[PDB]
Amino acid sequence: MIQVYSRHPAENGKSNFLNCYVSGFHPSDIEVDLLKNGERIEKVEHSDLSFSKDWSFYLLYYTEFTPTEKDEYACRVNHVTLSQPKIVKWDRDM
Repeated sequence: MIQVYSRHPAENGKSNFLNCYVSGFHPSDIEVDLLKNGERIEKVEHSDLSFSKDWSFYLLYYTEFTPTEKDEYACRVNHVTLSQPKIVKWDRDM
Protein backbone atom coordinates (compact mmCIF):
# COMPACT_ATOMS: atom_id res chain seq x y z
CA MET A 1 0.00 0.00 0.00
CA ILE A 2 1.70 3.13 1.32
CA GLN A 3 4.21 3.69 4.13
CA VAL A 4 4.32 7.13 5.77
CA TYR A 5 7.06 8.50 8.01
CA SER A 6 8.66 11.74 9.13
CA ARG A 7 12.09 13.29 8.63
CA HIS A 8 12.37 13.97 12.36
CA PRO A 9 10.73 12.85 15.68
CA ALA A 10 7.12 13.90 16.46
CA GLU A 11 7.38 17.00 18.67
CA ASN A 12 3.89 18.32 19.62
CA GLY A 13 4.10 21.99 18.53
CA LYS A 14 6.80 21.90 15.84
CA SER A 15 6.44 22.39 12.12
CA ASN A 16 8.19 19.78 10.03
CA PHE A 17 7.65 17.67 6.91
CA LEU A 18 5.24 14.75 6.41
CA ASN A 19 6.85 12.05 4.26
CA CYS A 20 4.61 9.77 2.21
CA TYR A 21 6.39 7.13 0.08
CA VAL A 22 4.58 5.76 -2.95
CA SER A 23 6.64 3.09 -4.72
CA GLY A 24 5.88 0.88 -7.78
CA PHE A 25 3.55 3.39 -9.36
CA HIS A 26 4.94 5.20 -12.42
CA PRO A 27 4.47 8.89 -11.42
CA SER A 28 2.71 9.73 -14.69
CA ASP A 29 -0.77 8.24 -14.06
CA ILE A 30 -1.16 8.29 -10.26
CA GLU A 31 -2.63 10.69 -7.71
CA VAL A 32 -1.31 11.22 -4.18
CA ASP A 33 -2.25 13.84 -1.56
CA LEU A 34 -1.43 14.52 2.10
CA LEU A 35 -4.44 14.45 4.45
CA LYS A 36 -5.70 14.97 7.98
CA ASN A 37 -8.21 12.25 8.94
CA GLY A 38 -9.46 12.36 5.36
CA GLU A 39 -9.09 16.15 4.97
CA ARG A 40 -6.83 17.63 2.27
CA ILE A 41 -3.99 19.59 3.90
CA GLU A 42 -3.09 21.55 0.73
CA LYS A 43 0.38 22.98 1.39
CA VAL A 44 1.91 20.09 -0.49
CA GLU A 45 4.14 20.37 -3.53
CA HIS A 46 5.65 17.80 -5.80
CA SER A 47 5.36 18.19 -9.53
CA ASP A 48 5.13 15.09 -11.69
CA LEU A 49 8.00 14.29 -14.00
CA SER A 50 6.18 11.93 -16.32
CA PHE A 51 7.40 13.10 -19.75
CA SER A 52 5.97 9.94 -21.34
CA LYS A 53 5.57 6.69 -19.39
CA ASP A 54 7.71 7.73 -16.40
CA TRP A 55 9.65 5.57 -13.94
CA SER A 56 8.81 5.05 -10.27
CA PHE A 57 12.12 4.87 -8.34
CA TYR A 58 11.14 7.13 -5.41
CA LEU A 59 7.90 9.14 -5.13
CA LEU A 60 7.66 11.61 -2.28
CA TYR A 61 5.61 14.74 -1.58
CA TYR A 62 6.09 17.32 1.22
CA THR A 63 3.79 19.45 3.41
CA GLU A 64 4.22 21.60 6.56
CA PHE A 65 2.91 19.79 9.67
CA THR A 66 2.40 20.52 13.35
CA PRO A 67 1.43 17.49 15.53
CA THR A 68 -1.29 18.04 18.06
CA GLU A 69 -3.20 15.82 20.49
CA LYS A 70 -6.13 16.16 18.04
CA ASP A 71 -4.92 15.87 14.41
CA GLU A 72 -4.11 12.65 12.51
CA TYR A 73 -1.93 12.74 9.36
CA ALA A 74 -2.63 10.45 6.41
CA CYS A 75 -1.38 10.05 2.84
CA ARG A 76 -3.83 9.09 0.04
CA VAL A 77 -2.93 7.43 -3.27
CA ASN A 78 -4.98 6.39 -6.29
CA HIS A 79 -4.19 4.58 -9.52
CA VAL A 80 -6.38 3.65 -12.52
CA THR A 81 -6.51 0.07 -11.19
CA LEU A 82 -8.04 1.11 -7.86
CA SER A 83 -11.59 2.44 -7.87
CA GLN A 84 -10.92 4.05 -4.51
CA PRO A 85 -7.70 5.70 -3.17
CA LYS A 86 -6.28 4.36 0.06
CA ILE A 87 -5.32 6.17 3.24
CA VAL A 88 -2.19 5.51 5.23
CA LYS A 89 -2.08 7.20 8.59
CA TRP A 90 1.08 7.90 10.55
CA ASP A 91 1.46 5.98 13.84
CA ARG A 92 1.13 8.59 16.60
CA ASP A 93 -2.56 9.45 16.73
CA MET A 94 -4.29 6.84 14.51
